[PDB]
Amino acid sequence: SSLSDQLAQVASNNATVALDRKRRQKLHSASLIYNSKTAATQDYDFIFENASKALEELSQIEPKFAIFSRTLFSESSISLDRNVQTKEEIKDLDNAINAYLLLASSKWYLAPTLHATEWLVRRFQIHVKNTEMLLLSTLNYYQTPVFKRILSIIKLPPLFNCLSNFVRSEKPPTALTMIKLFNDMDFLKLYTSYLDQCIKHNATYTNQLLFTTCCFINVVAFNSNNDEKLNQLVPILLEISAKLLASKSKDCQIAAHTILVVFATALPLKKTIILAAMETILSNLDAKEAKHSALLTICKLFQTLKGQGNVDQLPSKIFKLFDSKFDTVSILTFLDKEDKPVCDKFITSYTRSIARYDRSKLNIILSLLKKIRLERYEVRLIITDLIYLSEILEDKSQLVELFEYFISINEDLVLKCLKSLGLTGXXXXXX
Amino acid sequence: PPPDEEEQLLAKFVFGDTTDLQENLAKFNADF
Repeated sequence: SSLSDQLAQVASNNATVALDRKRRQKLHSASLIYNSKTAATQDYDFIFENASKALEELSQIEPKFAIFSRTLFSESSISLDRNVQTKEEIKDLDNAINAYLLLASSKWYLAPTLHATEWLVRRFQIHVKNTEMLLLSTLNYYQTPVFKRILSIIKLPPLFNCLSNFVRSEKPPTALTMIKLFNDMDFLKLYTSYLDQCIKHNATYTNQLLFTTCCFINVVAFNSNNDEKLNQLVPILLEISAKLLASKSKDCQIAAHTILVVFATALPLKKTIILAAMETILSNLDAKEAKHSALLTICKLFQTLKGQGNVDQLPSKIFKLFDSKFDTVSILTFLDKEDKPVCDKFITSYTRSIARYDRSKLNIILSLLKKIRLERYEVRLIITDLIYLSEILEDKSQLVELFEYFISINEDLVLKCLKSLGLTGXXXXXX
Repeated sequence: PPPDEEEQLLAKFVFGDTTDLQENLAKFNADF
């Protein structure tokens, strides 16, 4: 290339190295709290007093910050500059600060974290060196005045080029420009690798985990036209929601329901993917409030797909797992809800699985059908299975009462399936 | 005669050592 291109490449690698006094009075002058004139006139010794006094308050709010006073916020860690140390030692300074900004990001409205990170800004140069994990930890506070300060320092990375017009701007970065960030296919691959790093430490907080999905919904929304764009999108989003269901936290699991239901309505996924998703929703479903959201997924997921095998019986490992976490009485209290969601295409796959696997409780299989007005083809596709079951099962009087429900409604439908298979007089002779 | 502990605590302070500090960095990854 040219000369000035290569010779500005040296400038990025020495962005923190204080060489002249004027180079120091530009680097040291920028910070989170103090303005540009009063920041340049104070020692690290002054800043360390305010930090270590503030960091002991954060240790009282939660004891997790107690460890960083041993390593980063210790008194011996004033003499160490980044630039003097080797390449292996810097990655440990990154992996401490990357572990720090996870715990810091939750208590970010509070005043002591603003005085705490500033020494880790101004001594450890995180506003130049690692500004991805600085910004990805604090990406949900875009309306707040603290993130407006964070923009007023950072030389933005090449991936955050959407916010580059909001650096040192008056008004905060607006809500749509946050979506233009997440619309990129590469910036999501950070925010996966930030989140799967954030779940492993089990410190994911409620306001953060909303703002993830409230962007991850919109990325599906802005790409609802381009079917190619969605096709390359779900190795990014569904691999989160797979790992987001593995969480112990009940709050993380409900976020996986929001992304799954939104993507399933936007793109008809395969039958095998939906049955895959329905297991992982079932498998780690423990708390109360995660169960209600989880049922409206499978309610909605089964209606998204449509094709051959739309109303197939559930597989064996799926069904008893669904009976394990969802009760057959609790599914009836669900249908009696006056919300009354469209439970239409799932239950006709649920009822057929009862008819083949369990068969002990067909009192329920009547009471399921009174509560939901079904579709036309579904009732035929049910009644074919029961007439197969009528021949095979050792004949039972409660099965006769099921057909009495269909002698009540759609009599010809009972006839036309019998005129397709078997005889008209032989079924009434069978009972 | 070997050095004791409370004099070696004075050693890492006065000599400007970070070796006590640098080992505490590489010791921890996900202590949580």
